[PDB]
Amino acid sequence: MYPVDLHMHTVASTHAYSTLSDYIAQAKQKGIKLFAITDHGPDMEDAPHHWHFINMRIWPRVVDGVGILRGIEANIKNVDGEIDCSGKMFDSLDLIIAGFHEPVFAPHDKATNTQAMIATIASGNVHIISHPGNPKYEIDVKAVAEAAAKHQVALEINFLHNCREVAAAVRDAGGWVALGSDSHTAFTMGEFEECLKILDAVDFPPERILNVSPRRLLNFLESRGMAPIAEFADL
Amino acid sequence: MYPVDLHMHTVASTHAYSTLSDYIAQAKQKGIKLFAITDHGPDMEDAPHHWHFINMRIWPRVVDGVGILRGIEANIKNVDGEIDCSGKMFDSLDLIIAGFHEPVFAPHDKATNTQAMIATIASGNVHIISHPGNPKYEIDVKAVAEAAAKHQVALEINFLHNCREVAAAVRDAGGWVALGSDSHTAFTMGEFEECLKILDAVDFPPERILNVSPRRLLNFLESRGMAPIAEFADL
Amino acid sequence: MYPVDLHMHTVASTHAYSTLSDYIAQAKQKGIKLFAITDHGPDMEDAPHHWHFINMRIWPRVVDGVGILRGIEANIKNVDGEIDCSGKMFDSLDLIIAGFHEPVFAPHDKATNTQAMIATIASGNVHIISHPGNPKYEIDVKAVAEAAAKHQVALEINFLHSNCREVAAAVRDAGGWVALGSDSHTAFTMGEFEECLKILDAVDFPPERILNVSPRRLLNFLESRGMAPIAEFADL
Ligand SMILES: [Zn+2]
Ligand SMILES: [Zn+2]
Ligand SMILES: [Zn+2]
Ligand SMILES: [Zn+2]
Ligand SMILES: [Zn+2]
Ligand SMILES: [Zn+2]
Ligand SMILES: [Zn+2]
Ligand SMILES: [Zn+2]
Ligand SMILES: [Zn+2]
Repeated sequence: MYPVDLHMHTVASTHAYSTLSDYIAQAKQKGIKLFAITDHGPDMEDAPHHWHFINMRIWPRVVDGVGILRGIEANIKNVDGEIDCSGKMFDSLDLIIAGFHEPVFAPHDKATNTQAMIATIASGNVHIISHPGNPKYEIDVKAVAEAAAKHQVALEINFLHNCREVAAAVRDAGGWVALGSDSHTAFTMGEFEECLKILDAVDFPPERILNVSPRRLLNFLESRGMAPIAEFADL
Repeated sequence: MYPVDLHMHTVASTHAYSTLSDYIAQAKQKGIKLFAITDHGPDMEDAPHHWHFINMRIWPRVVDGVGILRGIEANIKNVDGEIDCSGKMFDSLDLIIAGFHEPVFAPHDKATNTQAMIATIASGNVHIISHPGNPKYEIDVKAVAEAAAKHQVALEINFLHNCREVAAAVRDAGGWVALGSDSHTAFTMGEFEECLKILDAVDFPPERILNVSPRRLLNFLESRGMAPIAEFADL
Repeated sequence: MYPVDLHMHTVASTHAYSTLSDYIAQAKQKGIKLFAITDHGPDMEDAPHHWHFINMRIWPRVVDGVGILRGIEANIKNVDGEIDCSGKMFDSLDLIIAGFHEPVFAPHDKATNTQAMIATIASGNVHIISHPGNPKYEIDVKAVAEAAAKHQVALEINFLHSNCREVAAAVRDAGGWVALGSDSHTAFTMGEFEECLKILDAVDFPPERILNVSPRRLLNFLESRGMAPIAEFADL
């Protein structure tokens, strides 16, 4: 179940401990068929240089049968919904996640957090919002889910950095959910058991979970304007 | 012999070249049953962010049968025996090694060094003093061995950064020795054949070498205040 | 063919993604018998600390039958041909590559770039000039190739960082060496020099002046430049 994991971090931050090759190896063993590396965007503390993201265009697409997406976990910078990902960085990347992390955007009033998150969602630049359920950052969950559904952004169901409320808001707003391990070692790759239970409780519809198959996720990215990746044709 | 290595460094410093996964693979190959990663403390040049240590809490305890300890090689900060390890770092770690490294504590007058080391030993915060037999830092030795025995701190017998003196001296003072490779690649993991023969030179008592077994070392840590690690119970 | 690759980068830069062990494993799989790690010199952005280079002296020489050279891709710093490699770094390293990279030396007038590159060559401190064919740094290719032959420096035949026929033909006539280098930033492209090869043959480049044909040829070149012989490689 869910042979896709979309959110993890490499030694590019010292607070992560696994490399691209560790992740490929763990994917192969666990039967994960498609994954994305999404290192923290460069404005954060302990994050890689922006070249880290631009040079991901060099990576192989398929290794040991495992498909590899080039991603970022960009940081929401302001209430205008700007993130620390440049045009050149976008050009090299397949997957844009964005979230709140305190060095870049300190938690503020509910209206502030909400406006920034919705402005990021409305920018058309991001595919997934990471850990929107984080109690550190209070938000209007319903207003966020409705914007995410309108602009076709997935909300993550997801340490160093509200399961039911988000899952139920997405359920009713009609949006996508993305499962992500936020792995900082390859050992938790693809492990998102903690929420699966809640999703079943709130009767979240299986059809709106991106992680169900490589093709469902790739189709979603293509619906968002991504050119088809020919190497993933047999996934 | 000595299936425990307690002092090694990962790519969290650019002057080291191996990852957690490299150390695991090597441990498996060399029959090492328990090991600790002890990356340089954050005040040192070319050392990781403090989050590198806090986030070690996420690591698996046992991989491929090998136990994994979360450590630091802290740098002695000042004559008050302070080290560059915060309380939040402590909370995340099992093993606290500390030692003199030039960028942080420029070697000074004997008395400065000693006030400093014997005071680190006396802080109760430290488990092992790394390469105390290093000529770049002169210290009252017989005396350091006597404080180490008094305070239950092991002295390492041990590039970029006297064996007999320490070995004979710890022998007579009644304290513990800890063997540590100070590996900066996984290739030298578990290799301390150099000082060892100087140990059989002073007829060092077999029962005061921590590395003889995982349980011996783990009981030592527990005696120093560490809660028992449930996953190592069968080690 | 070309069981030697001399130019590649590890996670010591975040714009690279592979470790020493990843390169070892790939060399074995690809039949590479000798390779060098040549991380970006410390003056560049996103480059390691200088200790990254000094401490390479601890590396094993041969792992699983593959020989490992300790290198640097140093940055040309100025028109005096200085590079960001210290005496203590030189003492730890086997192989010295140097090249232009934006943050350290900005592309300037053809004569500036030329003077800087030739002075580096003429320093005697360098074995190989990396991607001299880079269109971002206009040079007098003939004057460079002639300096390189005089001072026994190899020119590389060669995204982020990022004339191939013009370099090879200049080296051909000047009578110098060429070195092949993948400039890998993951181990997946290790030993991969397909692109320029057809053009080397197109210009009748003499194969006897390609360093990479065998480990011994490359090692003999380094010894010729003053490197004490590496005992552990005696059988390569
Ligand atoms: Zn993180
Ligand atoms: Zn995050
Ligand atoms: Zn994350
Ligand atoms: Zn070190
Ligand atoms: Zn040390
Ligand atoms: Zn150390
Ligand atoms: Zn590079
Ligand atoms: Zn270069
Ligand atoms: Zn390079």
